[PDB]
Amino acid sequence: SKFYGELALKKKIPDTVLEKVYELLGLLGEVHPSEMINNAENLFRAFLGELKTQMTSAVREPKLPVLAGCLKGLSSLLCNFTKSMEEDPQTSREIFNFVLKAIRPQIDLKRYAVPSAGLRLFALHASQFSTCLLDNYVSLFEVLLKWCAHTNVELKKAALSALESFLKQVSNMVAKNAEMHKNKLQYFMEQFYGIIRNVDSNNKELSIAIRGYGLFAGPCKVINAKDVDFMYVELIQRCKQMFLTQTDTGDDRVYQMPSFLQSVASVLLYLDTVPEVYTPVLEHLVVMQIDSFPQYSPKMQLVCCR
Amino acid sequence: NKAAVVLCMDVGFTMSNSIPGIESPFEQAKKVITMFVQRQVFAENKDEIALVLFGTDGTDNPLSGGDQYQNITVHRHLMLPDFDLLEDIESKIQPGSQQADFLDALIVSMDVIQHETIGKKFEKRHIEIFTDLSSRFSKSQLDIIIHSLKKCDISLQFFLPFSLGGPFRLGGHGPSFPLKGITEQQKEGLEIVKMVMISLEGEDGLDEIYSFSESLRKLCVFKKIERHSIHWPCRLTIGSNLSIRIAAYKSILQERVKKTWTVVDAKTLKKEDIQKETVYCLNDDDETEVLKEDIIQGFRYGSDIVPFSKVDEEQMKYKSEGKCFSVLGFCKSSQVQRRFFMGNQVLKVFAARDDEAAAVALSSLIHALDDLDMVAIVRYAYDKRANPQVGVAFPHIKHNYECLVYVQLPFMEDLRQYMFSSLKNSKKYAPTEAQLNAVDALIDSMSLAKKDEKTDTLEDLFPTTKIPNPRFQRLFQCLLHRALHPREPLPPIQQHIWNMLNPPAEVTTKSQIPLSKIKTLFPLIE
Amino acid sequence: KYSGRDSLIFLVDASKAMFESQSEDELTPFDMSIQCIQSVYISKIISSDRDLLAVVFYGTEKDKNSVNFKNIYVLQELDNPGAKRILELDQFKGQQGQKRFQDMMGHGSDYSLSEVLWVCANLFSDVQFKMSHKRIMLFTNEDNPHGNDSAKASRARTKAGDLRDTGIFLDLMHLKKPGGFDISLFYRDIISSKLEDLLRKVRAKETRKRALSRLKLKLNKDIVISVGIYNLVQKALKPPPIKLYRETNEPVKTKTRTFNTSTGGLLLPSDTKRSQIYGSRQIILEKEETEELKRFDDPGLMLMGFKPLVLLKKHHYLRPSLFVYPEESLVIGSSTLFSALLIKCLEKEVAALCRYTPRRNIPPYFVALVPQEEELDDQKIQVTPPGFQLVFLPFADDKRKMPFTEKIMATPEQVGKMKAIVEKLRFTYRSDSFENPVLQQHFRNLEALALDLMEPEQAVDLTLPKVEAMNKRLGSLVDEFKELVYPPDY
DNA sequence: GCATGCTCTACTGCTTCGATATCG
DNA sequence: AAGCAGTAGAGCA
DNA sequence: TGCTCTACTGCTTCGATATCG
DNA sequence: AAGCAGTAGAGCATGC
Repeated sequence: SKFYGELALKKKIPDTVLEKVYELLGLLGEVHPSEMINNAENLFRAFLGELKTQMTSAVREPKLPVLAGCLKGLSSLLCNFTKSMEEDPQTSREIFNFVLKAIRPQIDLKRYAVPSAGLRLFALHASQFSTCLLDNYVSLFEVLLKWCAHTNVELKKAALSALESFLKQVSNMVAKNAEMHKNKLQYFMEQFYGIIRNVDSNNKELSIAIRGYGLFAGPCKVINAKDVDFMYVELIQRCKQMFLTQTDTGDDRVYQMPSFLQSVASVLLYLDTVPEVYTPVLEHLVVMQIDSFPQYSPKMQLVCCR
Repeated sequence: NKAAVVLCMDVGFTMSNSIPGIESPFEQAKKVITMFVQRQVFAENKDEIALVLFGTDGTDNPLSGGDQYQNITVHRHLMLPDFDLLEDIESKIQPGSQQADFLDALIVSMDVIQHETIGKKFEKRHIEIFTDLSSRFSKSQLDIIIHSLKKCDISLQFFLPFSLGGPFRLGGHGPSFPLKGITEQQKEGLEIVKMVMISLEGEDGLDEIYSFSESLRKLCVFKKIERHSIHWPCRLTIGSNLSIRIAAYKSILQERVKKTWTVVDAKTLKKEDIQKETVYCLNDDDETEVLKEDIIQGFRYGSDIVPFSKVDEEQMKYKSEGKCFSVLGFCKSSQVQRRFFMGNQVLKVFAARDDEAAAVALSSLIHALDDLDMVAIVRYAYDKRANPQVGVAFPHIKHNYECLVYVQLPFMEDLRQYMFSSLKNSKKYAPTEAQLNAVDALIDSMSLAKKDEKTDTLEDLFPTTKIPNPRFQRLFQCLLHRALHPREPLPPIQQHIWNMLNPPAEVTTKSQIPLSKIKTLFPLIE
Repeated sequence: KYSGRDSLIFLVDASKAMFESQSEDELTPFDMSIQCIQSVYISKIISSDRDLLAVVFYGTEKDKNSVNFKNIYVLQELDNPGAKRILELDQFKGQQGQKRFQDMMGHGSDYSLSEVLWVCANLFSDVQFKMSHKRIMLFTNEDNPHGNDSAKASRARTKAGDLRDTGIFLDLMHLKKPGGFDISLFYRDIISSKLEDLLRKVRAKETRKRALSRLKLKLNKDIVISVGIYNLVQKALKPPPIKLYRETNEPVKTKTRTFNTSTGGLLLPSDTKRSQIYGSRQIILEKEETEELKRFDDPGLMLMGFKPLVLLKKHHYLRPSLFVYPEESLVIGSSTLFSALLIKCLEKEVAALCRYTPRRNIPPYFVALVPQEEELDDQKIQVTPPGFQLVFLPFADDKRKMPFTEKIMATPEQVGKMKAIVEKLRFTYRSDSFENPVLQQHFRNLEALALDLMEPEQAVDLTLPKVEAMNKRLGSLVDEFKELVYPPDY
């Protein structure tokens, strides 16, 4: 109540302290929710009204640190205090529109605070939007894929996870009510076939073909159950051709092998009748990864062993 | 006290005349009528507006004699202005065009005024006609209506289209007619309204007629409405005993808007849900919150705080010993110049009233101050509260009034002098003569004041004094917008606002080429 | 510099006959010097309350200095003017103060030489700030203080030269040992009487300098120039009334909140809206809505025509008048365009007309720019700086309407009498000195609490008429001007 | 090969304080 | 917040 | 109904309070 | 506005 009353006063606090007050009010919401069954209700309004008046105002052009503070307060509070499109379908759409306005591709700036915070909040908390995550997807993937080429040493790595959880939480729903979606399924499938065959000039559409292939190998098995069997054969050929024919001496692409192994493993858990000629190449693969442990980074060294 | 304005609006067929593609007169008259009624409903004046709507298909009157008082329809009588009249002016997209005459609306307005007035009197009676002068006339009653308006005191003001005898916007303080608009119906209506207006009041019958160009952008509608002032009695002294009983009144001053923004709470639409508090909380530590009865009003001195709050300062303050309009001294040398005036008002000190020997003495005083540049230093106080002040009493020798005007003056704490560098004998920043002639071409192409009309008295383009105030206009139209359509977002600004505040066109076109000259010759700007 | 401060050291010569009455029962120069020092402090403690003011007596019997010399006693150190410093210092007034200074430090010794100027230099060197003025006020009466030893004279003029080198200047305010200025001696070697500036003339002033706005004037759309909009007549007034706790004698540090929504609780900026009532119907809006309905243009000046200096009547004014000057944060040459525009606007007596929006969101306002050419003289009577000047202009409901329909003519038997009267009352105006009664007596009344001498001090006000000296100066024509043509006659 | 360590200056904000609009 | 001079409501005759 | 104490009342002056460059 | 202070972040030299 002390730090909550200290923003219910008249003018003070030159915003690099109001940043920290908004951060403490959310981190306190994360740890130990025994007392705020009641008071954490109004803290939602205290975040949203301020983020509204900082977002939409034709005069008094917006403030930069207080956006970062209010967003990181919400991305600490939204654990254990969800309001999703199942039980309260208003504030969910409100926060969704607010983060969508917060992640638009500004170009003539440096100021990577609102991109980073909005991307991280969507990344960790992607699962709360269960009807408004499935209808803007070409624009969504285009702006996210724009920011996966953002050329920032801490924001490319912070945006890739957002892309990941976006794909993960759209997959579970397109598999859910099958055969009467029947167009979104076809759209992602016909954008995924051959996009691993892309003779690419980067490393990223490569990896996202890998990841979406290994993830959407699931929902083809309720409908087709033969493209899933063409899958992993196409996949293990298109991954064995990447390194076990050429230049294991000279290459620097050791950084996509966890994506490799997770993709092959997640289709291999759904497969049947593994063709018995490729498993002597799967077993050169995973021992190459067991060898390729000390040229890794911490943080990556844990999902690798996963 | 109470004011009364009656608005005649033509709805006749040629008033339902078409548009060439620049602007339309029926829309213009709608804008002017809604400007007047928004001022009246948003200033809370105790008055009445009435409508006389002539040119509709229908006929509504107690008496409608054949063809006269035909196409006479009433919608709202003399009433205080409200949003019903704005509904009547916004739900009038239909003309329903037919006209019998336009000389019947005046007599039926005078008749309904006189047969409706009982118990609720007025101190002015003003009727404004809005017609484009093409419908038929009838001079059946001329001298009896002239004597009825002369014995009932019904003053009237007349409004005409933009045709008096490049791209004309609304009016940009330039030529009113594009090329031509005079016909014989225009001629006959213009001369009959001219002769009734001279035979009512005289020379202003040729000058109290206004176009829709210069009625939006000027306050000529706002004449014979406002109440004068509060009569100020005081007494001027010279020396021992020159005790002139005197009247003072105010003059030009800063205008402020009277309404205030009441803070309410949302989702309830009542006021009483706010009870603000403040605590005089000496914490300086973990928090201690005290009651009132503890507070000494401490001042700052040198490097510390010194006590002793108020009844002692209320005793040992300055005793002000009464108001005064006294005279300190004089000066034949007019050495109070313009850049020292320094007040926020100006005070017309007029004369005496009521056995005006004192006033003829004051007119003798200013008729002695007239002949040479002799100034008068006068000390003023409103009351016991106001600090006393020095000021200058300028004389004012004019046509129907001989007055004195009081301005303030600085005390010697309110100056400061500070050395700035000289620009004549400056060896670095001296210009060139082609640069000087570029400036002179810019001036003589952007000049606004030149003498003409064969007697070489000065005529000025763009006189920046006659503009109505745009701030309360913009604010009041935005409020009527929001309380009319109760969810729409706010507009951008109107275009007749910038058609009011524009400089004229030919001066811009004349300056187009020397502005290119100054851009092309003067050196780079960052 | 803007945040620069000035400095003053009072060096008192209380040695041989200055502590004596000069065998004169008329005035004593020690009490005169301490009165002048008290006047300086007691003016600059509200005039210019941030400079540095020190008090140092020399020739004393004891010593107090950080190089540890003899006969030299510093008393206070370089700091603000303080009530403690003056309540400490006024214990040396009169003969009671003469005896108290005798017992407290003593008087009379073979005084110093160069070493006291060494003490002044080591007093100025310690201060870590930006000293802008370095002056020494010397209160002495002898004028050959080492007229028996020339080595001390040569060393004193050498050390004074090395104090002049680093930028220290002294102005010895001469006491009156011969009364009149008859000591036309040879003290030209050290220097770079009249005491009235130190005595009276500055009981209520201040010192400050800012710029108030830095805006840009655009002529067409592309020709921009940068002007600083200075303010030169500002209406000073009394300082804000600090709040204070009764017992612990400290500020109160108030705080403010809003609640009781027919539930109690506590509120935020967002829960509440702005509103208005107009007769019967109520409007509601947001704070951004009521702040955005007055939004026209961008900050700066917009050129909207030209006019010569003949239409504007000085019946017409609204506010004080500012002063625009060609600053230096657009280009090296905006000064030159302003100089050319200055020359042409002055010689063809034309004045600019502009629209002016002061800061980020204010409605626009019409101003008129009138030029001004500087005036200086032989002795640098810099009375005007060269530059342009704003005059404001009214719009619509500024000008009200009088009753105004009154016009009566008088008789011309009074004009010569009134010409003689106004030639009797004629004084050449002023340059300064018409000071403020309310602020002035507030200054004196605040002196009489932390200095608490007796009562409210002197409170003359130079804005009253003197009817007693007006009656005899005018003469007995008041009755004939009262009843030459017109009797009131009840 | 990019994984690290190291260095100088323009963008952001801080703080005092003088003015200004505005409320009571 | 704190007076202030016309404008009347009703005691007094 | 004729006179006056008095009970307002719009109407102005000032004094203190956030707002902002 | 007047001044100070920090520092983020892109640009100099050598490393499993």
